[PDB]
Amino acid sequence: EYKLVVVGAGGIGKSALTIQLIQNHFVDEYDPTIEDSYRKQVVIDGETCLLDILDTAGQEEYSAMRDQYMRTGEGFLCVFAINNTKSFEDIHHYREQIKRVKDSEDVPMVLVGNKCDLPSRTVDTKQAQDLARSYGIPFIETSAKTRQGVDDAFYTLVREIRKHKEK
Ligand SMILES: Nc1nc2c(ncn2[C@@H]2O[C@H](COP(=O)(O)OP(=O)(O)O)[C@@H](O)[C@H]2O)c(=O)[nH]1
Repeated sequence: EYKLVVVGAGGIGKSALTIQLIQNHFVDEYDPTIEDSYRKQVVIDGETCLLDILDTAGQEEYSAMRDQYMRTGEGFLCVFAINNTKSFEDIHHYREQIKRVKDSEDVPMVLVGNKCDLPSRTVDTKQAQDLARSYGIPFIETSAKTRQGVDDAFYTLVREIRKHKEK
């Protein structure tokens, strides 16, 4: 199973994106070794995927689990909101923490600019493309409200993980 982690500042749509992905892609699978014989699973681009959201503020200011999410995750959606400059400024620290915890210079990641439906844009596409280029990763704009780009962001992350697992 591919282990995907959605990371970013609070209030940017991480939960909204993940819920929309599950809604579109969950299936009920027959498994007679499980108690009730059926389990829900998310399948993305033919791969069974596990999904987790990493917040560090709010209730998660009190959590002991940040580094554990980073060690377990195999690929990361690094999310900001296009109407939240601070959330964009927060990206670098998240990426640096992931790289430090995983002790790897090759961590599958996709940069995601959410809320692209909103007219109040303070982070330009070019700013985000430049950041993604520096990191060597894809950038995609999404809206959980209108659904634009949501599947594409996760499908792209799955391909990034697949390439990493190949070699
Ligand atoms: N306009 C708009 N609002 C969104 C979008 N995604 C999330 N929201 C709203 O942003 C707020 C925070 O979303 P949430 O999923 O709780 O963010 P989280 O803290 O990152 O998990 C909620 O009121 C959502 O309805 C989006 O793409 N567009």
